[PDB]
Amino acid sequence: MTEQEIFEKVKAVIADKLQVEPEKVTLEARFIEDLGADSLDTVELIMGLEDEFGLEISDEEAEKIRTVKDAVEYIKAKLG
Repeated sequence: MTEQEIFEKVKAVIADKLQVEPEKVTLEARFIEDLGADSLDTVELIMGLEDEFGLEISDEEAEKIRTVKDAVEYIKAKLG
């Protein structure tokens, strides 16, 4: 997958799980400060990424993904 295609899929997952318009899910957006994610949203977002990409993100790694960019970069690195 290209980084662009990963971004598009990540954006879709975030829009769904955090209930925000796709337009607000920019590359630098912070899940908490910019998208208002609460505790339930945080776990739903991680699981959403795991379901969409078929990967496993450890609780440790998850705690480190703060922005859309962090998610995209993490996924692109894992997938190849």
